[PDB]
Amino acid sequence: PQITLWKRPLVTIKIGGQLKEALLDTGADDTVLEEMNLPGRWKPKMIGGIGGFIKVRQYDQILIEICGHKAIGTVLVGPTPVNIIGRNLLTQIGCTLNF
Amino acid sequence: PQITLWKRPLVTIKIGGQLKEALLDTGADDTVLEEMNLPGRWKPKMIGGIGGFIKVRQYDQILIEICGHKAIGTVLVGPTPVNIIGRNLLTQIGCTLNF
Ligand SMILES: CC[C@H](C)CN(C[C@@H](O)[C@H](Cc1ccccc1)NC(=O)O[C@H]1CO[C@H]2OCC[C@H]21)S(=O)(=O)c1ccc(CO)cc1
Repeated sequence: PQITLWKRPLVTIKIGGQLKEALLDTGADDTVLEEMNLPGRWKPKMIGGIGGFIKVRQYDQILIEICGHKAIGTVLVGPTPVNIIGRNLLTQIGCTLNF
Repeated sequence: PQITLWKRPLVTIKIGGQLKEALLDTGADDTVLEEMNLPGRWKPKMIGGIGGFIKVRQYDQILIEICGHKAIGTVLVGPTPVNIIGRNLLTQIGCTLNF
């Protein structure tokens, strides 16, 4: 589909057997999701933006479905105020910017 | 143009007569640029990101050209980690997400 930007580009995602709302975010290198108790191993990471850094848990090869489009890649989990779909997964669903 | 997302969507902007590089950021409501001198009046504002809140100077009705497309809108100036073009201007240049 085509998503205009009058409002936040929020879409439904499915990860770890849960449905959530997330931003399609061309400004994020990687995907960051609200705190959730995912199984498996993880590595600590710190990511920075406006206001400073937050601590997140990096999970690899996580399956995510975005608007019925399947993807698999790195997912960072931590105290983010919003679920953020980053370019690492946006490329996998064929998402582009157009103007 | 059509911009794929395997690299950061960085473009050249013109603001205040000066060329800069900025990130097309669909996850940003607002446009936030690194510290710089801009003509005209401004007002102190706050904006929150993934890591907390920062103080910014809000410039309204500023002329800014983004990848050859003209916009006139609000530009916030402050200690953002990178220049980001937010939805307030992405809408003006007719930018959409497509997959
Ligand atoms: C360094 C370039 C951007 C600032 C990066 N951000 C993505 C950005 O889209 C965030 C994503 C975002 C969106 C809402 C709340 C917190 C973060 N939006 C944002 O900060 O926008 C601000 C400016 O407009 C306002 O609208 C939203 C907040 C204001 S981010 O959230 O901080 C970020 C995301 C992912 C990683 C790991 O790669 C690192 C940083």
